[PDB]
Amino acid sequence: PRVTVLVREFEAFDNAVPELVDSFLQQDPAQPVVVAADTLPYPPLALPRIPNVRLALLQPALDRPAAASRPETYVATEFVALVPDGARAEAPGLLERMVEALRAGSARLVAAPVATANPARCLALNVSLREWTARYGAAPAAPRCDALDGDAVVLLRARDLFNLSAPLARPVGTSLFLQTALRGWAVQLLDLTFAAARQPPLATAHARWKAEREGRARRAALLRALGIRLVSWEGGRLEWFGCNKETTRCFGTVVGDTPAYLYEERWTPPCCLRALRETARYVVGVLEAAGVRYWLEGGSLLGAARHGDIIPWDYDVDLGIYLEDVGNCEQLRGAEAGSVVDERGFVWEKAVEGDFFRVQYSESNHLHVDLWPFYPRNGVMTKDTWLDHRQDVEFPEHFLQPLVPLPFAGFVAQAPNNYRRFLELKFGPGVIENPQYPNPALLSL
Amino acid sequence: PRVTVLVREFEAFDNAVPELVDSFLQQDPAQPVVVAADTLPYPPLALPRIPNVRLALLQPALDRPAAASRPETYVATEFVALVPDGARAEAPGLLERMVEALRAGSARLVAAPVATANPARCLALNVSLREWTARYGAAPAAPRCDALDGDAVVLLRARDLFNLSAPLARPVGTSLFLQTALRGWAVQLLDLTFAAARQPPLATAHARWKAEREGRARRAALLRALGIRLVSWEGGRLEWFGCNKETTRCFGTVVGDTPAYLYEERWTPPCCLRALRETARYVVGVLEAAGVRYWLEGGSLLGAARHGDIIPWDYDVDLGIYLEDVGNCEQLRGAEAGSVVDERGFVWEKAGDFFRVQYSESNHLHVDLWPFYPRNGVMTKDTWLDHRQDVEFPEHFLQPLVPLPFAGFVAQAPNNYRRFLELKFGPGVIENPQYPNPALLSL
Amino acid sequence: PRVTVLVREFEAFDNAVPELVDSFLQQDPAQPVVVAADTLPYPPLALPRIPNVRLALLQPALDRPAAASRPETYVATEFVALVPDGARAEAPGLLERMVEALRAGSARLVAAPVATANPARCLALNVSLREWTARYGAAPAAPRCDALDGDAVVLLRARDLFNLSAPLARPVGTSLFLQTALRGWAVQLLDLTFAAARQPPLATAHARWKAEREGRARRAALLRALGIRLVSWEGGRLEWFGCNKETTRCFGTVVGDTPAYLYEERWTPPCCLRALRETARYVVGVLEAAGVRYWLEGGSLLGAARHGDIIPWDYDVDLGIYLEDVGNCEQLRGAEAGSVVDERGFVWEKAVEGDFFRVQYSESNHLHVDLWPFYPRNGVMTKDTWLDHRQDVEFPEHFLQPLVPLPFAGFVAQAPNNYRRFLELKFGPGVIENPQYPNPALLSL
Amino acid sequence: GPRVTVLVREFEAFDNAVPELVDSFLQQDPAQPVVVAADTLPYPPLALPRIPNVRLALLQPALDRPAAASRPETYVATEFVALVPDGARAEAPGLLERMVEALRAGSARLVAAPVATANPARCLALNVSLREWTARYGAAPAAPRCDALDGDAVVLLRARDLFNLSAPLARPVGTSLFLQTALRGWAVQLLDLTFAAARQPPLATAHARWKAEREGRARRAALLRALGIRLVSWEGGRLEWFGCNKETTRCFGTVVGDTPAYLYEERWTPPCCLRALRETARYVVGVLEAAGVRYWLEGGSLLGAARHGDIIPWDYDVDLGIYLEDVGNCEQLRGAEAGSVVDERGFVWEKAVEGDFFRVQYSESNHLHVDLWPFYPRNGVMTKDTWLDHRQDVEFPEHFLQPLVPLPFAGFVAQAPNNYRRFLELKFGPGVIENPQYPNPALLSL
Ligand SMILES: *[C@@H]1O[C@H](CO)[C@@H](O)[C@H](O)[C@H]1NC(C)=O
Ligand SMILES: *[C@@H]1O[C@H](CO)[C@@H](O)[C@H](O)[C@H]1NC(C)=O
Ligand SMILES: *[C@@H]1O[C@H](CO)[C@@H](O)[C@H](O)[C@H]1NC(C)=O
Ligand SMILES: *[C@@H]1O[C@H](CO)[C@@H](O)[C@H](O)[C@H]1NC(C)=O
Ligand SMILES: *[C@@H]1O[C@H](CO)[C@@H](O)[C@H](O)[C@H]1NC(C)=O
Ligand SMILES: *[C@@H]1O[C@H](CO)[C@@H](O)[C@H](O)[C@H]1NC(C)=O
Ligand SMILES: *[C@@H]1O[C@H](CO)[C@@H](O)[C@H](O)[C@H]1NC(C)=O
Ligand SMILES: *[C@@H]1O[C@H](CO)[C@@H](O)[C@H](O)[C@H]1NC(C)=O
Ligand SMILES: [Ba+2]
Ligand SMILES: [Ba+2]
Ligand SMILES: [Ba+2]
Ligand SMILES: [Ba+2]
Ligand SMILES: [Zn+2]
Ligand SMILES: [Zn+2]
Ligand SMILES: [Zn+2]
Ligand SMILES: [Zn+2]
Repeated sequence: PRVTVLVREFEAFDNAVPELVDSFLQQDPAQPVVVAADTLPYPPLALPRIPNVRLALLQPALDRPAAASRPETYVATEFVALVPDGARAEAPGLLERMVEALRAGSARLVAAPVATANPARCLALNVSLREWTARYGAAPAAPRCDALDGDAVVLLRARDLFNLSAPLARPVGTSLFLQTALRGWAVQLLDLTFAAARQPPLATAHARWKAEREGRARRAALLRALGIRLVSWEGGRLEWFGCNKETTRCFGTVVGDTPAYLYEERWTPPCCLRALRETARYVVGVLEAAGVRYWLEGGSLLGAARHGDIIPWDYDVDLGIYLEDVGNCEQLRGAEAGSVVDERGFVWEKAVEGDFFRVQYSESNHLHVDLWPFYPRNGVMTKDTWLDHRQDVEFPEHFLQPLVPLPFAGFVAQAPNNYRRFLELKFGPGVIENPQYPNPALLSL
Repeated sequence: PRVTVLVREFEAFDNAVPELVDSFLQQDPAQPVVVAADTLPYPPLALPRIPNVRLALLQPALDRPAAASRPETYVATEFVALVPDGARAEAPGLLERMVEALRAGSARLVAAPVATANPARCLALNVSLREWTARYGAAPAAPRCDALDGDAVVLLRARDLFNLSAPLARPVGTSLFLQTALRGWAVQLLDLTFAAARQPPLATAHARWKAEREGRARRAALLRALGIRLVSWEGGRLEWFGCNKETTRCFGTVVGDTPAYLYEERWTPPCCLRALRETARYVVGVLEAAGVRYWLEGGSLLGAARHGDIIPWDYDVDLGIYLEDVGNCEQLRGAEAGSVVDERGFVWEKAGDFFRVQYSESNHLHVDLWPFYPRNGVMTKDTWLDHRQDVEFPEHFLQPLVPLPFAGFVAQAPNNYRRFLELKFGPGVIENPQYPNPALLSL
Repeated sequence: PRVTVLVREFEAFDNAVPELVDSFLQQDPAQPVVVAADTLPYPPLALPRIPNVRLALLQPALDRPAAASRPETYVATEFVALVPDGARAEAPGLLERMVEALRAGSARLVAAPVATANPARCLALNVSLREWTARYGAAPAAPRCDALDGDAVVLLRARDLFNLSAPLARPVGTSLFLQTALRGWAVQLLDLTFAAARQPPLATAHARWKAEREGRARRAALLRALGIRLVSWEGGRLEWFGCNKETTRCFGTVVGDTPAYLYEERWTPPCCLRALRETARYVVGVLEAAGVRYWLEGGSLLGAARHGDIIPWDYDVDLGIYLEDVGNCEQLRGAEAGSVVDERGFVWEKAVEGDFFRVQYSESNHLHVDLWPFYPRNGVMTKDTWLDHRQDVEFPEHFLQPLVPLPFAGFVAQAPNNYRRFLELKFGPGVIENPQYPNPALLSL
Repeated sequence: GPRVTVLVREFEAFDNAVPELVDSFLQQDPAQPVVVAADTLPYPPLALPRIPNVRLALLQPALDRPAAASRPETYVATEFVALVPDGARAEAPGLLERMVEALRAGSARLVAAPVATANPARCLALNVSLREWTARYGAAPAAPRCDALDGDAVVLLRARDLFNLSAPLARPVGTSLFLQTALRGWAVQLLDLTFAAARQPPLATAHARWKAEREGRARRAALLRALGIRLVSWEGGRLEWFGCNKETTRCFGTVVGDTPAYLYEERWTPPCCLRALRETARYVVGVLEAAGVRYWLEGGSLLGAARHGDIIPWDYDVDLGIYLEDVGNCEQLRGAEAGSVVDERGFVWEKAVEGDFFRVQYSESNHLHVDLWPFYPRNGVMTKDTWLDHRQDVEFPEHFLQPLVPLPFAGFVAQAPNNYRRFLELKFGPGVIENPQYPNPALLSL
């Protein structure tokens, strides 16, 4: 015996795990079987009390050694077969068939759908940790996959499963293939099918609703724990798991111009980018309706010139405006006498710090558009207040007459004319073609 | 004679860990030092990036192997010293001395106070997983101790620390000694003192208020994760970490008359028992106020007779009442039309031919009320449960009723209640406690 | 007892280091392992990326602190085991047993062979820095050795290894025991054998050949860097690493008559002396066959009188000749017209400075014999030029009438009669019995 | 008690004024700590005063010395270290603590005083990019605050900062010190204090200077190679190269797993290697345009052109597509099928191992190359008979080549498929231009 059946995805209140376990022992009484749980499942499972059937409780406990919560402790065979609840062994010799498939193939995982209502389908999957995004889609090399959707027995070497960081994190159907796809591993969907339980679990609308609410709750906690802020299907059907109008932003107070996600070797969370685009769009719309001359500035102008979007590691949006136009905007003139929360939840405020305005996504989510007011004195756009940035600099007004439409972050914003020049004056030649982080620093990148 | 300094207790927003680490590096530039954190601390700690100083991130990650979060894999030496933030090495050799004490003494752990505003004090500590309770007190054999309260450098063998199930769970001061005391290990509180940092962390009242709040949240999550519902102290102070009026009870629906906690070799969570005793005292009060004749029944009577309280694995309270006084109680009158939530949050229902009073709308810990009526001097009812002890009984057992301490108050019980309990449960029931369904699980 | 495995001796292009590391991890998953290299090995070593296995790069780097290239900072354990490529921990607890022998014995190093085609041998070793010589032999008190030859696991305290000046210079088999034997330390060769790799490295004849080539290059660079000119073995076999006919001599131009090696508290390099003795022999043979009367002069005669050889810190060879005889010698005849390279590559020249001749070992190697022509005036040998040496004096011709045989540099040379009186006349009384450096006012014995 | 250790590292053994240097500092304070550092014992002898505060630090390994003997911090007991070049002399008393006081009261971690030689220190700007293997020098925008110095200066900094560098005394210190300090974001303040020149300066003849300069340039070239600086520039120009060229091998060995060695070193392609690829691309394009072979930028080269008009900074070759029916118009290509062909300009044209493609190597020794992939139109889809394990090696509609479009690339104008943006996304996926990635992300990520 070289395969250990391991059952992780089931619900204590309604399962067919005893039928599952029995079905395998009917084919081999010596079959190693591990049912894994965080706490002792209740009502009792009453699995057969034989040495090859073991219940693995994986949460830490005051009375148990460190090994007791490590799943590899309970597996002494070369391969592990992850079996979902609802499956049943009916035809004999099917785990051996799966081993021979995995031996002969080039994929580190092999899988056989279970004949449930939701049998496994083959999926493509890329994990971008820099972008906190998991991108799913149809599998162009089926039956060679990056991930599975639905019910399948998945077999792989124990050494591969248990060297992952979160081998049994729930839902397995999500956490396993996120880890295996990131490592460039593939799973081969075999033309073998496991039968379904004769008494399938969760066979009522109410039990299914309970299971799905808990399943979705575990998935949401799993993606947040692992830094997946966004799930997409074919670039759409977007599923968010980050910040929003009602939460704080994902990273909070930046020190040394280097936000926390850079030290995590990632870029700006996509929920944060989404909020910045929406605030930029809203603020631009407000200034255009009020008759405020604005133009993309600093990193926003640079990002618009390079790829027409926010630079993917940047953390705010900066606009220049004519200072004499400020009185035209109600939120702005309100923001010079104190903090203003407008009809749509955006907070307009004048950070007395550097003599500029700041518009935050909401009272709790402090992703902001900074507005830098400019006034001409002897033909140059210049303010008697600056900060320690190379690109906080005076510039001749002719860059602003006329202004130019430039795509930026989903809409068309205004830019200085000859913006390519303009950007080279402020950042240096070749800046559009040579990306950079905001402050190297005594470390990496 | 090699010892790794291991730092776990610090706040990312306000810490003195750079000074801590640099102070040890002053005594030995190659001192092995491990800073452990769940997530990457920000603002950056900006530790010296030298091979002997390492940052151990303990949470799972899509792009790291299982080993990357296992702390023993960062520690190669025989001994480890847990150093709290705010501490510092000044005089040389203090770790070597603590090693010397460990090898000469008999305690598996040695410790040295840090001269902060909360230097470590010695405490006794008794852990009862079966009762979800940890009990602290003053240490009779100090400086031999079960646990510590306050700041100390703790040194032990790495094989000892890392074979624990949760060696670095926060707060370490709570988590560590719960696990070591449960094993019968002692900590010896040595005479050595570590100096405090010169620029101590949490210097403003605002900052320590933040730290203590987040410290309190971590401790509550820790105790819930590891099955401590109650912390008690000599002197009577009680710290609750379980259910209450606004939560669910701690255990789900009971199958086979055998609750989930018994299969975990544990008894009723002490918070659930507290709720039951509170519901018992309230319902009794309402019934006496309304003039309803009640007596303790079933397991409540048994526990009252045996030790004047709820049987420690029991999960409800049972009272008999006279059929005919039901109408005297407003809540009971209403409970027959439908579910009544009275002014104190209790939920009166009828459903069975008995009444049920639940602690609250969310907490379904309940007192069951069993109405009986006399037929021929025999107390009877019209529907029956599949319980040996659910039977008719002579009414003279109610004529009269006797005062009996139960669950903190004086209840009413049948006269000759030991004979009463023997009639329903069988002989010797008081002296021979048994789980509710020994066919499934027996005590 | 905690022990860090430290791997230094391997080749990037062909090794069994992953197998080595893996085999120790199979006995303790948290085994601390340090792989040391001067540059990042490419192709990638692909060690398990786990915190207890670390790669230490011993190169300077602009973005790393001093500590990153100092290997002691990677070793936290009391003990360290140097393990060569091609070895494996197959038996549980071999390092522990090596640790116990170290504490029980008196040797600072303990060693275990590995069952390769060349398991470690026990050797004696004396190091003489002053003579630039390392002398190996059979070990008189085996299993206690000064040095090993072949593959072994070598265990010692980290404090002892990393207090050495060059703990990990390659080849470690040579470098380590030069340093430990010079310090009087012993290495006890235990009766413990580590296994060889299942796939040993260098399975082909081409890579086995390419490894020996880089090894010998590393070995020669090591001994030159450390000042070992000569390695000898019982059996007489000699390995040289200094002068030859085709290179320059080891030391540059001598100022103050005090060569650079003397200031380093060493004597003349053994290759330089060898060249001088072969040049003296050759020149004597030329002058004798030419019928040129010659005699041992200056420091050569003094050395001959003391012990029949060159003074061990001396840097040339001196012979006096009769001036009227130079025309008898073909090489001397051409030398007056210009530089002459003769049948054996020796270079005969008439010196710029003082009316004397000089014979260089070769065109590139300027170790030389100086020929001092004298002529008789009134029974007194004289010349028209004079050095600022006290022993550069006239002398009576009867000292040359006749000459006496005197062994020098492996052959029999002609010397003045009464050479004791001759030497004392030129150097002052007691010179034979009182060795002194050529310029005691700058550097004395 | 003195708080500065004078440290002398830049001098020549055959010709120096280090004895005069040491004596001048001892004349202001006879107890002044003075360290002279060398790899080997300097010969002729320096014959420094045999007092305990004057020490020779030999920084090479030795069979009879402890580890500490070759570490420079072993020789310094003071908080501060003054790096003093040969040719300086202390005549004004107390200058060393004016430098200590200036460094304490300022914000630069280094301060420096010029030495009044013929080459007095000038303030410089310096940007070090390890990823691009480049050191960019220029005029200092915020003088007297600098990133680097050129010329002779006493440089004072804390021992803890100097000796925590990886190569604190690597020669030339004028190069190695500031490459390390500028990489860390440290500044050096050129103070308004002057040190006097040696009364009898070293290297006073042309021949002595010529020997010193040849040795110095050899140490500088070895230093830059060891430290991974392939290119030095002054104001973007005056390029100075220390990498590969036409006569050497390329900088990185044979690539395995599509991931060259420089990626594992957390670096991008060496700039010498990129230069050779741009030269070979321009040459090969020039040859094919002259011979009448239709070509187009392909693969990573087309992708780099569309994004920023150059080779992608971590890419290792250039790929062009050609019409197979045009191969016969190029002499070098028709010879490539029969065997390897070195053309008159040193480029090597070969037909592939298997793969039915052509490879043009920069030179016989330097195997950076332009790969040429020929296709032909089956039913209007361009195809080849064999394929690669890469995602982007597929067929494509022929209309993407009727017409071809100009596109700037690598310093010249090359031909691209029309609508190259859509062409790129079909082969690589949507958004490829706006989202850059590495060749094998599962092994090594950007
Ligand atoms: C995943 O990434 C690959 C990159 O090779 C790309 O070709 C593929 O289309 C991507 N799939 C999704 C669904 O984004
Ligand atoms: C992780 O991989 C190593 C190498 O195969 C293996 O020996 C080890 O047992 C694996 N770990 C677990 C927990 O399975
Ligand atoms: C722990 O149990 C002992 C009896 O063994 C008891 O005396 C002690 O008081 C308990 N500990 C505490 C803190 O109550
Ligand atoms: C647990 O203890 C054993 C025996 O001392 C030891 O071998 C093992 O390494 C320990 N586990 C750790 C340190 O994680
Ligand atoms: C080493 O020196 C000892 C003592 O002088 C001597 O007895 C022995 O022969 C020497 N061994 C070798 C190999 O030269
Ligand atoms: C050198 O030995 C001493 C013991 O005297 C020890 O303290 C020190 O750590 C050692 N140095 C190194 C680099 O191991
Ligand atoms: C160095 O980098 C800065 C910041 O990008 C730039 O402004 C400056 O021009 C650069 N200087 C040189 C000489 O490259
Ligand atoms: C590096 O700096 C620390 C102070 O931060 C100092 O203790 C240490 O000695 C320094 N290292 C060296 C080699 O000078
Ligand atoms: Ba910006
Ligand atoms: Ba009960
Ligand atoms: Ba001589
Ligand atoms: Ba390419
Ligand atoms: Zn966000
Ligand atoms: Zn409770
Ligand atoms: Zn020699
Ligand atoms: Zn190159």
